[PDB]
Amino acid sequence: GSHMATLKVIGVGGGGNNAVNRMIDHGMNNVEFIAINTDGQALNLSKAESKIQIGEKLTRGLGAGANPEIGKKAAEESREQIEDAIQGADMVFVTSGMGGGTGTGAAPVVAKIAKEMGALTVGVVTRPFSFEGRKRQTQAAAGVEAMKAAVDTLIVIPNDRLLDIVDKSTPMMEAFKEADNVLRQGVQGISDLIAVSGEVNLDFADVKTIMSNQGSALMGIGVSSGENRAVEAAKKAISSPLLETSIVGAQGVLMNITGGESLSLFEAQEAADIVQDAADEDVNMIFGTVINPELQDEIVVTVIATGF
Ligand SMILES: Nc1nc2c(ncn2[C@@H]2O[C@H](COP(=O)(O)OP(=O)(O)O)[C@@H](O)[C@H]2O)c(=O)[nH]1
Ligand SMILES: [Ca+2]
Repeated sequence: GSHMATLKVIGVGGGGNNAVNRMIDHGMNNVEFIAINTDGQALNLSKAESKIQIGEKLTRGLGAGANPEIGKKAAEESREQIEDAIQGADMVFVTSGMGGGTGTGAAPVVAKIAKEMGALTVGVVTRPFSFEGRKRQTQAAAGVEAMKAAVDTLIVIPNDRLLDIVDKSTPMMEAFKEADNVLRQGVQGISDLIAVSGEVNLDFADVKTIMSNQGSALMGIGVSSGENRAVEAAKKAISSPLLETSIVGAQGVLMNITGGESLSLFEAQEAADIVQDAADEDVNMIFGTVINPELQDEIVVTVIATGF
């Protein structure tokens, strides 16, 4: 009697659906993708197997014209279709760009529906670039607050952080792929945790304990080899330049270390200590270990931090 958790990733609005499209291209297994949009033109280009056009009577098939009230009403008008799409989910990631009309207004409705169905509900959203102006930022902030009230856990990516990782020539689409990686690697990290029985095993119940009704979250993965690999991988897992919520102040952590047969007890301690020292709190750790004999010198550290 084993459990196989059903994970769904739901893009809401333009940015959320483009993140979904790029995740589908990258390849993702045992995850169902759902695309939700008012904009029928964009929805027709989605690569997701489940598409939900919301608000057609309201927008005549256009987007929401930057009006979050239209996104919200569109989603409410389509509650039954959204429910049907979520059915069966054990975990739902709702991804959306805040500041426009559809994501800002509809993404919190989608998240609330998922949570009401008992699914562990994680939001992964962007805040707009400052160059998009104060009004867009203020609308986005109201969306972020509505998301907080509707999810178990929330990861916010301020788009301005992308300006910290580009040079003057980095293509915009390349920068967007870096933001996509936050979602994709968090999903993959949970998927991998569920699929393998670890030598010290963590499972979906541990994910639920760390993430259910917690507020802000960090989800990261680090990979390193050679000398100091465990410390370096742990540092990478907790240190993304793109996150509003850093590791500092976390009081709950799920941490998994995967390595080959050379994985040492000492380096597992070193990695665990990096995470708790950076948190600078009494951290309640759920610690796991997977020995993958295919691996030679690589170590992979996965962190989920909550409790801020
Ligand atoms: N990082 C990232 N941000 C995006 C992307 N598309 C849109 N955005 C951001 O998301 C916000 C809302 O845009 P959009 O999702 O198209 O609006 P909506 O469809 O009305 O929800 C914009 O103001 C941008 O800050 C994307 O592909 N990547
Ligand atoms: Ca497992």
